Amino acid sequence: SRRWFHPNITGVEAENLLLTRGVDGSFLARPSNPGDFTLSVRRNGAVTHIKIQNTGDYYDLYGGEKFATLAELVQYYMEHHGQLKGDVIELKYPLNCADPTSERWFHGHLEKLLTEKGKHGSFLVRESPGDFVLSVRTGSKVTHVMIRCQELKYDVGGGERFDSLTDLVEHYKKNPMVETLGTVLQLKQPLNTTRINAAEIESRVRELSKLQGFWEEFETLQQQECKLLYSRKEGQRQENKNKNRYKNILPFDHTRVVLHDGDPPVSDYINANIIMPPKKSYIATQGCLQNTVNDFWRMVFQENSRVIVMTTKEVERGKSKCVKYWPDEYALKEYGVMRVRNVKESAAHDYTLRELKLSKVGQGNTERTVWQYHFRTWPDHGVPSDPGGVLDFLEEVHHKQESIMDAGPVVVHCSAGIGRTGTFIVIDILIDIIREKGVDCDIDVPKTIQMVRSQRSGMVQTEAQYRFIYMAVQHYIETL
Ligand SMILES: COc1cccc(-c2nnc3n(Cc4ccc(C(=O)N5CCC[C@H]5C(=O)O)cc4Cl)c(=O)c4ccccc4n23)c1O
Ligand SMILES: CC1(N)CCN(c2cnc(-c3cccc(Cl)c3Cl)c(N)n2)CC1
Repeated sequence: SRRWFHPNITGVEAENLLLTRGVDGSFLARPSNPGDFTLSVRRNGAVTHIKIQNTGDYYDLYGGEKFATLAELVQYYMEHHGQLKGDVIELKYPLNCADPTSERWFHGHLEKLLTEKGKHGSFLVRESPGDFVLSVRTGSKVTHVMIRCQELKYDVGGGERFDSLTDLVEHYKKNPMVETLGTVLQLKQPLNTTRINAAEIESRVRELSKLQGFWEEFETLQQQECKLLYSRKEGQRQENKNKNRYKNILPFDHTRVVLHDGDPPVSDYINANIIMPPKKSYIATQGCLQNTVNDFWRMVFQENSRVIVMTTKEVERGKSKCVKYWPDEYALKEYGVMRVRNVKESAAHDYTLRELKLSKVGQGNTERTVWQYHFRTWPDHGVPSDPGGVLDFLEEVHHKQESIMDAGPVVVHCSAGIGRTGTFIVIDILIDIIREKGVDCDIDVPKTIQMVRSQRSGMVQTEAQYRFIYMAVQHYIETL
């Protein structure tokens, strides 16, 4: 559960929530300078507020570490005590939020939708005078159950009195209401309201821009990240620790790229994950470290990748984001058992293309061209103000990949390999559907993102990137 995240509270409400309803060790997280977050913790009868910043690459906690998601941050600190501080700050008791705004089924002020979009077990909750309504589709019919709100507690007319709509919903999901004549009011899935027909994107973007709808949709997607805390054990191994750019941003074990090139102790690790929507696939990875450049080339060779997308400069804000893992133009280099030649560099307005020749030392017949698309103009913080640049680049990447018979996954990297990497990958997935199925196709932005996030932690980091994905898809349809 992610109940410790309160979307509509202020620092004062946070202080009062913790002081009157919490104990020492009680905590919550909340949004802010908008785009920022706060971890409010009770310690020795007083409330401490800790800043969490995210400009697009990772959640950066003051006096703490860098994380892929707020759920991974909270999971880590509740499990590993002494890491948050010079005195230590302990996260013991999540202070639960009763607000249903970030719930998939909660539709505030609202049968047409349930009849059109719904199926057996599709449900929603809307607001009635201070009471609520639970609308369910079964089959086929729609049944409305009234939700009474009496003294801050919710009930369906009898039985238990719930402290939140979430507790009521979860209860009647486990224990369904049965009608006298035998209809089981099964709450299988929330009604889908995010799937749109691609030709109607401008209309959805206009509605999401109204007071903003993008924030509510994004925060509801963020609330589902608690279902994605998959094991990341391999990345934690002692021998793998210095192979991670950020110690707490790790690849899921179930999708990590396993290296079999093996020099005969622990030669099978890279901080990278296969992303499936081979030739139609991606490898999402971090910017190389000096000690992972050989592993990077071993991955590229093994997976038969012919295209690399780099979405960072080597250096941003005087900080190294990715080592230069490729030779200078016309130069030849050996990176362990792999040999790379940089044949030619071509400079475009937003990017540089490097034509590389990769082969294994001692084996001539293993040579293949690897095209490196280096996007150089993405801002240091936030996202581009216009997506034309990104789209033109992605179009070029897509055509290069399409032209190469049996090419492996497209390798995509930035610094941590989750924010800009996730953004470019999601735009590419969505645009690919519009290529195949045409403008009369269905697209579901948060569905696509949730699917990518189950393959690598925190793919698509911010609300600014979320909105950029909608703008990029809108611009692609408008230029069709
Ligand atoms: C079914 O799901 C799962 C099944 C099995 C494993 C996991 C699992 N995978 N990763 C994590 N993490 C992240 C993490 C863990 C350790 C370190 C770390 O470097 N080490 C090693 C030396 C000291 C320690 C330390 O820094 O204190 C860094 C990170 Cl980021 C957690 O926090 C975590 C917390 C509660 C439960 C599982 C966790 N879990 C799992 O999710
Ligand atoms: C008004 C409201 N409270 C805010 C918007 N809203 C929704 C609904 N569903 C998703 C969704 C879709 C597919 C996968 C995943 Cl994981 C998610 Cl969470 C979403 N992001 N927002 C509807 C309710």
